[PDB]
Amino acid sequence: ALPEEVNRTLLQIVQAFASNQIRSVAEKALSEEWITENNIEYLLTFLAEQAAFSQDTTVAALSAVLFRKLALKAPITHIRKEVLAQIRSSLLKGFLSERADSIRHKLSDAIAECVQDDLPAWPELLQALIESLKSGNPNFRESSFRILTTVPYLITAVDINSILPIFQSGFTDASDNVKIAAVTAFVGYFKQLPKSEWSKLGILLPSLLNSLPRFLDDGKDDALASVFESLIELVELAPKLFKDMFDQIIQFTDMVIKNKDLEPPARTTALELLTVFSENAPQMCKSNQNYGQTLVMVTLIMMTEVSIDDDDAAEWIESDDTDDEEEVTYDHARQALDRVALKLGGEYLAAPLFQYLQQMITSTEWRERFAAMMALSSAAEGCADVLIGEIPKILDMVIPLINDPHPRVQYGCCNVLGQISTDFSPFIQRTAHDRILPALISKLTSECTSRVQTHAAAALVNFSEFASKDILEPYLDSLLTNLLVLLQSNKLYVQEQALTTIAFIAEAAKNKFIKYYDTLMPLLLNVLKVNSVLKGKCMECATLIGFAVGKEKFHEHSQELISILVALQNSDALRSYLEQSWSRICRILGDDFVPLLPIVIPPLLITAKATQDVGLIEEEEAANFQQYPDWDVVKHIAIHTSVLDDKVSAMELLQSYATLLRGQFAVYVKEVMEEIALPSLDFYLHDGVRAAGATLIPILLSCLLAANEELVLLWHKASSKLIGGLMSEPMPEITQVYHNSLVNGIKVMGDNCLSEDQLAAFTKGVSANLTDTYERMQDDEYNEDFTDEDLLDEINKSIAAVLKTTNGHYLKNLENIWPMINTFLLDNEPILVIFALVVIGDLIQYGGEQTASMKNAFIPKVTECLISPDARIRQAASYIIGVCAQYAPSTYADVCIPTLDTLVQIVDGSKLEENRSSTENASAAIAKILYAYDTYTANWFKTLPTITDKEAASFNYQFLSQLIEPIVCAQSNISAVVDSVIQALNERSLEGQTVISSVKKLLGFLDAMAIFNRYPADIMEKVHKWF
Amino acid sequence: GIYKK
Repeated sequence: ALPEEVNRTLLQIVQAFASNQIRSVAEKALSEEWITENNIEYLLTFLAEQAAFSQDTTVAALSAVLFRKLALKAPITHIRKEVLAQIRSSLLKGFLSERADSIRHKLSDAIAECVQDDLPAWPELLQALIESLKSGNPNFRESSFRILTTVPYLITAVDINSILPIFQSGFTDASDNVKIAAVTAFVGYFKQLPKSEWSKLGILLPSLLNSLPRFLDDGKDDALASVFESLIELVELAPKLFKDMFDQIIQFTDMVIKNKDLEPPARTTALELLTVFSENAPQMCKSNQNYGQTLVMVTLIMMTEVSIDDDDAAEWIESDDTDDEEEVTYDHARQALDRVALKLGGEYLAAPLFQYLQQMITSTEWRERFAAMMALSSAAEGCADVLIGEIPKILDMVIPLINDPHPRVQYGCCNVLGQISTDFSPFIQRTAHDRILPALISKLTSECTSRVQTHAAAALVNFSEFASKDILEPYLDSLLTNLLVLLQSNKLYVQEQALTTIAFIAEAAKNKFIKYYDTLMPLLLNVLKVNSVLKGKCMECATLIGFAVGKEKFHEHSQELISILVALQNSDALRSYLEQSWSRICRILGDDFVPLLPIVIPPLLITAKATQDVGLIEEEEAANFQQYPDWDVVKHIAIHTSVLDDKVSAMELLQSYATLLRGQFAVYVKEVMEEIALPSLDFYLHDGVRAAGATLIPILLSCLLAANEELVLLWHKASSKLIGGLMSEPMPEITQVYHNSLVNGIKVMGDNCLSEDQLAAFTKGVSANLTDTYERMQDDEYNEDFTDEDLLDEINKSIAAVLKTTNGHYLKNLENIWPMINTFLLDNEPILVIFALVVIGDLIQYGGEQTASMKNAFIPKVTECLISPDARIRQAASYIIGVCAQYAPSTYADVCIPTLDTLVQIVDGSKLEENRSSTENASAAIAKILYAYDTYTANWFKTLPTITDKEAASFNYQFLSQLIEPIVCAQSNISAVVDSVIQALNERSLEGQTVISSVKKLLGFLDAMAIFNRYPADIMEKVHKWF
Repeated sequence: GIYKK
């Protein structure tokens, strides 16, 4: 179908592809001469013909791959129909001919690029696919399923009564490959098509599940694991599809995991399938107690699979304190029980867990005593809600094992004590320190093996983190004397841990550590003056100690310590310890650090200026790059993540330096702003970099301010790029930071910091964020969002901040988004309602009584919201009613006092932590109506005190100050009057010196002192500094 | 210290 002149040219080019001189003369010719609007048709026709008919493996394979790549970007839509027909028929004829397996796979991928909505129907393929699925050649059946995987719309095109038995045949096919293909294509259907199409194939799930036992019979464990991996994807998509046969799939995975003659992939995948149900259908897992029973049982079984053919754990005692990467099932079981526990809670999991725990701790199989410990460790956080009250029993179980004959069981017991010290904190620190500390300290002796000593030491880090200095003080000497011994170990990882443990004990001990400084600091210096990590940890310990004891004590060794830092710095995990130590020294020395900036900042400036580092890569070289954790890929794009992670790290340090040194950091602000902060916003392939750039902007500005054309110019530049990001930023979480960064920027720059160009572009940004938020939330048979509540919470802030800096002028610009706002107000979902209510509350403050245009548009919805079951909605509503009578008295007269009845009702589970906030706003709103325009004033009084909402408390008490300066004055409510004030002051909600001498006037008209006989010593001393 | 994987 091609001129022989063209064939030989292109054949030379494609053959040239596998050979650099001959090679890229060819791909330059391909890229510049043949991928053109005049040659693309010829080029596609050629490659299709080569892949279909060439008997050279290489050329056929290459052409099929090239065709796939090129058919996309042409795109196939703009190809003349008569060549598309030519390309289709030849690909199809090549597919139905005699080809190698891999080539038919590539033919399949090529064919798939010739199927589309846009494109003319291709009934020849559909007919070809159906006859191919019935073939005796597995590769024909496999390739057909593969095509249906790429283009699952085709499953719709075929008559249902043909496609269904095809899949049922596929699930039970004699070939493993075909089966895996069938399962992949089946799940792929749900991956690509709308949910309204799912019920067409959903009925095939029991057929699939019934096919699974066959894999165990044939001993096909790896094919089973592949099928599990597809089923796991299906559980994330349509968990409820598994409802009716939940028991059998639960019992099947149980059966697979218990069969420990199988290779790990079958059993780890099986466990993941179990696990994933808890993450996608928890109500379903909870409604069936056979699930939890099975999940607990099998994870426990797998956690016993440690130190196989090594009962002494000799290999474990001799190795360092890292994980054995070979104990795969053990590790998988730990993470699994953790994930499920976090999803289902202790009310469901604790009982079946402890049924086994009771039993396993007593076994002679040390591996089961070990496994019991690790299992409790994994489930503790997620079962915390329950286990936090069963804490002496847990310790009664665990603590006796701390001297188990087997050192790996001891280790396990140290693990639990450490783990629950985190998960049950701070309550376990306050109530079990007399048991946990002596148990851990006892394992520090050189009687125990290195591994147990070290892990006991690690557990002490966990405990310390939430133990107050007063709790630790009587244990400090014992702790340290022991740790000093660990410090003299010949085993490096023991020393390293000892240092870290001392450090974080010191951090918790604070000024209680001062008496230990003299004994420790020399031992540290000797370590440093002599193994990179050791020094890094030793430098960390030294500076954490320094921060604990304070500047004065630290000054005894600071300059020597600094000189050693300098030596270490200018001589990869070490660099992180050093950077953090520098930053901690800055916290300690305060302003005295400033001469050290020329040493500390330039390394950071380099790392923080890192460019995004991205190489656009081919689809084959895609996974190839992602083996390494420091690289990720998402045309295809290879990003170097760690380089950008370190970019964020450096920016975070620059942040803290800027924050600590304030004005002393001004000299860097311009550079950091223009070269680092602002460019970071354009980093569209790394979320963290963008957020770090944003948070940096207000803190940079405050530095320069504290120490002007520069300041104003940089703010104009930074605000504009922030504002400009609101309409481009796809990530809602990042969007929130931008608004928050604008609030703080505005707060720094002050009054009228925005031009009305910016005020306009800000409004377009807000509307775009609101529009996209609405659509994302406007979205069951198959299935059972705080990120967006938070975004809307800061949009409230920025609008409020912008209103304040414009001193009202932004009312004009906000007019254009009220239809958006109004939609939100009436909407079902409380999140959108709360947002709107807060906005309207801010509007009236600057737009009362400018808002008569809006009055009857929101008040009908506001008055409903008053009685709403959601406290958040009542509060925001009560506030609006209140601010109506405060800033727009006469425009809202006909509304405020009719609602004065409802406020008196809502005002009375009201005085309770959950809704204490809501009822104080209503209390405030009542006080506002009473002020603006009399049984109500006495009703409002016993809503006092106001102790949570500060804005609300502020008004209520100088309404109280003005009511006197009737029912409040004289009388015998004088003890309730005073106490109403004392409570607000003491609770730090009340601004009140207005009211204090209003009270002092009343006490003069009397018995005066006896009113304070109620209050204890600590509150009385505050009273005396008050009156 | 002690963490979960």
